[PDB]
Amino acid sequence: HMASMKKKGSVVIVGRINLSGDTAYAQQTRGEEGCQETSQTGRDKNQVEGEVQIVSTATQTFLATSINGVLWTVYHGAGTRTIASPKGPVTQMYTNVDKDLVGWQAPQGSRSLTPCTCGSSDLYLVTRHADVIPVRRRGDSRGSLLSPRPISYLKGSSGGPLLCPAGHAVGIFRAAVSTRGVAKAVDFIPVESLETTM
Ligand SMILES: COc1ccc2nc(C)c(O[C@@H]3C[C@H]4C(=O)N[C@]5(C(=O)NS(=O)(=O)C6(C)CC6)C[C@H]5/C=C\CCCCC[C@H](NC(=O)OC5CC(F)(F)C5)C(=O)N4C3)nc2c1
Ligand SMILES: [Zn+2]
Repeated sequence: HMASMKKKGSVVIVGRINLSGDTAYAQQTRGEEGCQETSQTGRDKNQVEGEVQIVSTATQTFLATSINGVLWTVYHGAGTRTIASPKGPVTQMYTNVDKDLVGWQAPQGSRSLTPCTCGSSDLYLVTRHADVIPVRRRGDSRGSLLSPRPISYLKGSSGGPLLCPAGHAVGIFRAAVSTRGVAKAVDFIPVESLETTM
């Protein structure tokens, strides 16, 4: 019935990948209970830091990456959802289901990566567990893992960054190419698609 139709909650920042120092490690900033509450209200007073956020809905968890003042993530994680923020839910600034890409204004306190201009093919994928995985670029939107891994190790890292040697954003992790459950290559949204959308 119309009176009973419910609302999907907002995406919620529940942690971050710390790349500040010499060692990368994940930090959680909100537990499940607070996450559920924050997703319903859309009101998130937590301080935000860093470039790579860990984000969750009521049913999924993935990553979000700030590039040039926009917090980017994948449509198959976020859908058309708002993101929780100190002033309430924030509507998506970008939505492209054809690229599996969405974006919101980057939260106050976040740091943005700058798009890569090096043209280098030696990349590094950052996972939700703060693993930094060497990836060789194989195409506009493909890269091969130098050391293959079960897909289990990549699950939940969509929306994370592929970086160049200089630490620039090369793309947003979108999908894993696997055979027999072993991930051999990754599919990603090139940063140029982002720069075009912007
Ligand atoms: C509904 O609207 C839309 C619109 C456009 C969409 N466009 C894409 C490409 C897509 O793909 C889905 C989701 C994605 C995925 O699971 N992404 C990662 C992830 O972690 N998600 S996640 O965080 O856990 C989660 C669900 C958000 C919470 C990183 C991968 C890690 C492990 C996956 C293993 C099993 C899956 C292997 C699979 N493989 C593959 O499809 O490869 C091919 C794409 C190609 F290049 F053509 C070849 C794969 O990767 N996906 C399947 N859904 C779309 C949906
Ligand atoms: Zn670069």
